[PDB]
Amino acid sequence: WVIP
Amino acid sequence: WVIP
Amino acid sequence: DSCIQFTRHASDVLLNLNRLRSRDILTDVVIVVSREQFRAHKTVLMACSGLFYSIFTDQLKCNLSVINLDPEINPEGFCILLDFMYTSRLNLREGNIMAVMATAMYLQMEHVVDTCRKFIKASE
Amino acid sequence: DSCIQFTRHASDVLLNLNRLRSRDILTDVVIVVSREQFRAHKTVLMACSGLFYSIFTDQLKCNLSVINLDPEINPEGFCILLDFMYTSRLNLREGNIMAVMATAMYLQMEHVVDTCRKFIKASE
Ligand SMILES: O=C1Cc2cc(Nc3ncncc3Cl)ccc2N1
Ligand SMILES: O=C1Cc2cc(Nc3ncncc3Cl)ccc2N1
Ligand SMILES: [Cl-]
Ligand SMILES: [Cl-]
Repeated sequence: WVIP
Repeated sequence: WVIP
Repeated sequence: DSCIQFTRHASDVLLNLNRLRSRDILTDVVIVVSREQFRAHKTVLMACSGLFYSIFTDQLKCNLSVINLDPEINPEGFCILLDFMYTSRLNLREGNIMAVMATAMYLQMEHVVDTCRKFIKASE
Repeated sequence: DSCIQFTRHASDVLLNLNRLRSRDILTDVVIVVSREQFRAHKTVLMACSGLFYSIFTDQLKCNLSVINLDPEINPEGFCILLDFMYTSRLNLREGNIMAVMATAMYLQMEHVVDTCRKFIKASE
């Protein structure tokens, strides 16, 4: 999971 | 395009 | 093999599937949640959820145009997860994390369940 | 928004759509190429091809279970492109590049047309  |  | 690969292909396909959903094109099922209705593509739901995979591989249920979810399922939690299925983006907030995790457990969306568990553990 | 994003989501969705294609699950159309038949999902074909997008948004054609391609279309070229649609992998070779590019032009798959043009230019 990432900060888009 | 890339070499997978 | 000796194939080449287009890096952005999978993302472009999902973006186009979401554009079809927005315009209600070729949607083939209605998911009913506490009298809230969500139109979707059976194949996308199956590709994202162990529950929908099991439902639409069933010889009788594969032919249904309406699926009713368990009444304990929250429509907002479902809406957030449906959006995630079609975009890879999860709108996870303090105010919805419990409903989102409970819905992801029911839908069998293991990666969503994992990040909810981690975000909850960080706040304790 | 304040969404989080699962990096591998789009790729996992496409992998699952290809597994459904392999097992012939929920395929809703047959594409006929020079008497060679290919089963697929209309939504995936639309997501990848400007030609299929136009065909399945047509009020009459959206309801067809069989689509016949132009007889000049090569079945191997189509097969390679269908595989690309469901995997992001293009099996491009000296022996098939002309058929693949001609098929990609007809199907309106601009990124494939682009790499074929570049690979052909490198060999001249
Ligand atoms: O967490 C998850 C996400 C998910 C998706 C599916 N889908 C499929 N699996 C295998 N072949 C085809 C399909 Cl469509 C099954 C289980 C789970 N569990
Ligand atoms: O090269 C290409 C690839 C491609 C895909 C599509 N598909 C869609 N476009 C927009 N909204 C939904 C969909 Cl399904 C249309 C044109 C082209 N041209
Ligand atoms: Cl997931
Ligand atoms: Cl393309």
